[PDB]
Amino acid sequence: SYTLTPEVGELIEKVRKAHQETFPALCQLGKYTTNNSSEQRVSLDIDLWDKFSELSTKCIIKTVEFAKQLPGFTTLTIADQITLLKAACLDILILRICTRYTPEQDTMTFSDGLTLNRTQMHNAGFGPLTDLVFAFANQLLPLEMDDAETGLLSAICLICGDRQDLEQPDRVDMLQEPLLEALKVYVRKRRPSRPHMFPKMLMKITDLRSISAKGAERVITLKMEIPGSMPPLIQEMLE
Amino acid sequence: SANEDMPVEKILEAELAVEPKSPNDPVTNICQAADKQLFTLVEWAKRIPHFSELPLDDQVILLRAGWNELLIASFSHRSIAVKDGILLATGLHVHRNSAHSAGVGAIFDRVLTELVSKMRDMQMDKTELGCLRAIVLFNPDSKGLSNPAEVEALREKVYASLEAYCKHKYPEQPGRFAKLLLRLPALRSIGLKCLEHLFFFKLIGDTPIDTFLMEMLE
Amino acid sequence: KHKILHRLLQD
Ligand SMILES: CCCOc1cc2c(cc1\C(C)=C/C=C/C(C)=C/C(=O)O)C(C)(C)CCC2(C)C
Ligand SMILES: CC1=C(/C=C/C(C)=C/C=C/C(C)=C/C(=O)O)C(C)(C)CCC1
Repeated sequence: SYTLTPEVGELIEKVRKAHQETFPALCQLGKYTTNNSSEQRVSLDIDLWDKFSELSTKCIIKTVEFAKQLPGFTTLTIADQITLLKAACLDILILRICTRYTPEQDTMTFSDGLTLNRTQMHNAGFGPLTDLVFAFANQLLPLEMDDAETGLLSAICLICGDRQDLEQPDRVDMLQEPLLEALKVYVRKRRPSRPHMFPKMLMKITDLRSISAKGAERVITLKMEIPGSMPPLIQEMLE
Repeated sequence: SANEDMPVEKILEAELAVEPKSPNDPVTNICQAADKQLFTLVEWAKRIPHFSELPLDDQVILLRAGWNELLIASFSHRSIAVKDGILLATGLHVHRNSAHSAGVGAIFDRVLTELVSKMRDMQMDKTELGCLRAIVLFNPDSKGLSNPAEVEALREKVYASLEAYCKHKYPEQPGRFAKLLLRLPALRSIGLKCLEHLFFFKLIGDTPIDTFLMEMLE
Repeated sequence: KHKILHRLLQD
């Protein structure tokens, strides 16, 4: 059956609106690339790192904008809101960028339209994570995720009562329940012949967390490699 | 039906059939209990429906890939009623302050708060634990698997049985199936860090116990 | 700290 309750349907629409408005789809986007450093892999290309660090700062700003529109998030303590965002930041950035992947040309497209190939992605800052992220993006395609599912999955990672240094974890748990429910029925309302899409989709979070964990370490190695410092917002977020 | 394809009854038997019945340092005790449960792990896998039907090479690969997470999950759930500690298969206990003194308090705390406590605060039963370990067992993403397709199928069978079991035994909790699956992230993360510790133990090819020098002179 | 973060959250 999989009927969509008005209460659930509204939640699903809030999340999708939140994702679309803070993260344009790959198709609804004019693209552009560059020429520099698209040849061979290198420890780090400054010109690219600069451009990439800017887009990251902006997408983090957007990530917060996305969070604030989520039901109940604003009603959390500031300390908890900040603890959640810092913990899920990479989870969401990776999940997002991985939905900007075009298989044929083997590229990732950022929000300004900038489209980088695997090599440039590596030279921009990803480095050791480049192959993990691209592999993950390839594991996503079979799921045929839309804006709503990509949104719910993001919110589910964000609203996680299983984060350390929280002061009201139980209330974060209650907030996540509807998100998990809305996802279950929505995922199956679209793929009624395959109910296994819900757990499979959910389990991709396990993999996401590991890549994200590697990400936190890459921030440390980059902070060593780069000339200047990390942009203030990056620093506040991952340090 | 869903349960007749991967019965939770069978899985419960596997879990119960492997359930067992402090001089040295904490770590050595953990290693002592770990070795013991490795002897039994294979017998547990065989008791898991449709596992023996897989290529012998794929069985090896699956066990090689998940032996750590599988065991950690077991003693974690076994340590539900224990306060700030864990109960080993050897019968010995390892208290929180003990782990810290041995220099593994950080990861031991993750196990207590993210595994043991979460299992207790939702009242995870042996059957649900058995299914989660079965899911961890049937890991399609394992490197070298000849047929990842059949493995994915077995896991998805466990998905259906577990979800059916939850709806059946916990009607008032619509999102219990998902709340259970969300324990796997922590288990996976904790499992990796655990392996980072025993890195030198894994990659070994010199001369331990300093028997190298003992001979270098005589 | 979180100066910037607080700004984004206070809106
Ligand atoms: C194998 C050699 C390192 O194995 C381990 C070492 C450690 C851990 C787990 C394991 C594993 C993989 C299994 C433990 C199984 C037990 C103890 C089962 C049981 O009793 O029924 C935890 C407790 C997570 C943290 C502390 C250290 C790093 C010492
Ligand atoms: C933050 C950051 C990292 C991760 C980058 C990611 C994953 C952000 C995605 C940007 C997007 C998705 C922008 C856009 O949409 O324009 C790494 C690990 C390199 C360490 C340096 C700082």
